[PDB]
Amino acid sequence: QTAVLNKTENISPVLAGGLFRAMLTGGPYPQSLLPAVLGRIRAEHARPEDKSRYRLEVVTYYRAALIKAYLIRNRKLEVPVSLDPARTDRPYLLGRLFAVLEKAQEDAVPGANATIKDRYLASASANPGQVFHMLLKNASNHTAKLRKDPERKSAIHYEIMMQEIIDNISDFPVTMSSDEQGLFMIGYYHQRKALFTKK
Amino acid sequence: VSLDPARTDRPYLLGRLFAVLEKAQEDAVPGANATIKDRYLASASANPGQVFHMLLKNASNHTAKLRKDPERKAIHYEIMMQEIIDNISDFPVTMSSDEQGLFMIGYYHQRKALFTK
Amino acid sequence: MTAIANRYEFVLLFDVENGNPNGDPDAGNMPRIDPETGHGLVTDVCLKRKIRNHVALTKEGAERFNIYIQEKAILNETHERAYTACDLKPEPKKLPKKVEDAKRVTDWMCTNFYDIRTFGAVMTTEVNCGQVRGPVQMAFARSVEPVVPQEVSITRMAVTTKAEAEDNRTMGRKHIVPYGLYVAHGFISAPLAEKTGFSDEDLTLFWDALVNMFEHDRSAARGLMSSRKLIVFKHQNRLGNAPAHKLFDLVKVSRAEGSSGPARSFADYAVTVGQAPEGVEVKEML
Amino acid sequence: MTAIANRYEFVLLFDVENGNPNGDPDAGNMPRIDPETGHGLVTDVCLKRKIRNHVALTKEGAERFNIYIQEKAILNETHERAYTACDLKPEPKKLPKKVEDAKRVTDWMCTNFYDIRTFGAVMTTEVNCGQVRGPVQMAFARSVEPVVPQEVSITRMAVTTKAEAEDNRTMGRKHIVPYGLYVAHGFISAPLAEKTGFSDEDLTLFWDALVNMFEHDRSAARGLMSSRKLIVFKHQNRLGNAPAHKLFDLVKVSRAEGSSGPARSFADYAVTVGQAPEGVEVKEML
DNA sequence: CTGGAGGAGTTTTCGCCATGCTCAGACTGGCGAGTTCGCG
Repeated sequence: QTAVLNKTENISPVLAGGLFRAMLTGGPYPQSLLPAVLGRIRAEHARPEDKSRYRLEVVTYYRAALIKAYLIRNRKLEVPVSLDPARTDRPYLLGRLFAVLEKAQEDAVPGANATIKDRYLASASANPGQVFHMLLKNASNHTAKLRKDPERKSAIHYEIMMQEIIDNISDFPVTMSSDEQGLFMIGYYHQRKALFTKK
Repeated sequence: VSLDPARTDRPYLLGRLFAVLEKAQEDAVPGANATIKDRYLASASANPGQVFHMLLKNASNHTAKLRKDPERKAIHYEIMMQEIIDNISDFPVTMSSDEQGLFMIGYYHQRKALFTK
Repeated sequence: MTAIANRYEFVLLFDVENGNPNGDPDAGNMPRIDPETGHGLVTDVCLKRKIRNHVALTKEGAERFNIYIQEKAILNETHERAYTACDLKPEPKKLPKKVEDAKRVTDWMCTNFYDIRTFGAVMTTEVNCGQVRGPVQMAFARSVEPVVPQEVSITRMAVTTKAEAEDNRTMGRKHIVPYGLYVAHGFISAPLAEKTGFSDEDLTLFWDALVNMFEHDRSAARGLMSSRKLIVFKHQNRLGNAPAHKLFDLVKVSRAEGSSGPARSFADYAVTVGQAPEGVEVKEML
Repeated sequence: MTAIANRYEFVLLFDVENGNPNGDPDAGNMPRIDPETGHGLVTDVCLKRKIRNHVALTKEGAERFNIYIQEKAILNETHERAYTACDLKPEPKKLPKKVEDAKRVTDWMCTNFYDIRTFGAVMTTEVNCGQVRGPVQMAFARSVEPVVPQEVSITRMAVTTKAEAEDNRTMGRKHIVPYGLYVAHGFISAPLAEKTGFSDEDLTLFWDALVNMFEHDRSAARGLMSSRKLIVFKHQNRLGNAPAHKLFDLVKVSRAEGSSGPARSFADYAVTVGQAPEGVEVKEML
């Protein structure tokens, strides 16, 4: 999963040895793992031309599992196995918010080629304070369209989510560290699964 | 974290003021197709000095309808506006990105309070 | 290819009006900035591209001035030309394991292509021709003050595909900088020129390209951009006589008397140059 | 080659601006950092390479001033030369019996390789020639304040190798450090010098190399780097008169009282030097 | 003065392979109710 292209030829020997050693002995993982996965996450851009009509995900099951394991072992943090609505960590909260924004957009404009995930995933995780205002501003246009629908479809529900999540934040940070970006990714992954999971 | 009535950060106060104005308009003309949030949200956050002098006119125009009915819900808004503006000194001509983020945060904090019991 | 015999430093100034000097592919398309202070940034590769374009336009494929054509080219097909010209047969991933012919291909490349002779390149691909370092180098350009981008909304009369809106049909966006002034540094090394053969006439052509860079670069999003100043420091021997950072300090820029808040023209700033150490010659009429 | 007769220690400062001082082979090419605190790092191995390059450039292969670790050389061949010069046969992974002492070849190498004479080397390979420890040592450099690297994305309008899937574009990314300040420590010992003949002229050349190191190292990735300060402590006898850690404490770096926010130039810091004990003299003008 | 040898130090002979793919979606969700001061 960490190869440049998903092919065994590009696997770094250092990781090959270190992962096996740590697995057998229970020692700390190699320190280069987290940046290695983050690079692959931030570089990939799948497109609809792939055979599967729905576009490919980049935050896959395996990568999330790896990040969780790394954070638990080396950094001594705590991470739930599924969404926890009482976390209150700024990276986690931002990761949660991104998912609802994308969900609203993709409902407002079906079949778009370029979603916010295709244009803002990297910078938003790196420098939250520089991009988030634009995303919030566009969310207004996206939501208002649903409101005027005869059925009103969603509109109230998404705004309720946005209000409740935001209530625990005070300011947008200017910069974040690597582990903070890992928390951001985990938060995004959990929230995404929370949707699509009433029926 | 929740609405802090003592923060006194100018973008925060502006964000609160915008939410209260939107609430007043919604009360005045139910079911409007277009709302100030759609018309002005982009402009106000970037250049406050250009639009607020206009929003405040419609504010009074709306409150006039309510105060002219037996609907007494209608000096509450005027009291809130007096409280909020009491800390401002001047309107910025332009604002930075992080300041706009703080503006949005203040807006959302304010909005939630209005819908509590 | 007689090389130059001195060390050089130089400074360049330019500004923009109502345009986007360089967009950021990873954040919508905003101009590049420093996230911590709001100063603008421009990558050197942009300036290198502009210089290459100007040289190609002015020389038009003359002998020994091929630009290593980059637009839609395939590089290995160019390396194989060097291999065949020297009558060698390329190996799967290695230079010929015979020293004389190994450098002959590299010398051939260096002779024919101007941009290789000036900036260098990497050619260790499946067909191998070696590496080059390049006498000329440049650093990132940085603005003198924070900039405040503006975002403007646009509309359109038509749609591209089968959208069932049915009149007004679409909306767009732009980002522009009302005004800004930038500064750039650079260096030239004599020992490397002695290896690639970078010569004086090339230096003259380089000065000309720097002066006339933007004249041919008009575009819908660029706006108006132009150059304003150019200062050159020439050392008196093959190795410098002073540290560069001391030299760069002799140039100072600040607001004129009528600051009047926002700057909107080159007249709002003042530029001055100090006195150089005895071992260095300073010429600024360029 | 008369050896020095005192113990020395020194400190060095240098800057970086919009560049990558030392890339990490593993984490893509991110600059090295301490994961726990975010401070920057630079391996000592990096500097010795620069010193070697400067010596090679300035002396140009003068006799008794060759360098042992040369570009893409084969070491075992160099070892065999010593046996040829001293005129005795080598053995697989063994040294000659003391009838023709191995000291002959050891001296023959120490006498005419500067880098071996200064830093030492490991030479017990298939053709064995012994070991050396080197009278000059230096430790890792660290930045005074945490740094915040940032990443840049770029594009190229050409393709290399038959990307038939497209004739089309390609993209890459690069990393930089906005600004940073670093410190380094080093030592010199007399007893080890006496075993190799490290003399005074070598020491003067070493000081010069330290002072002028970076001026010849420009590249597309390093940006602008320069040296700022150099303080030398000299002991009055063959063995020191105070612990090292006490001396290094005499130099303190702190932010200028007026500066606020992130640092962006050397003017944001202040440097001060204390008073040394009786047995040591502090010389600084370097 | 020469021997025999016990111990310290160096040289020779030993025997001589292998580990193996994979593979896909979900959903559709309506917040609440409020009152301003007052002479010379």
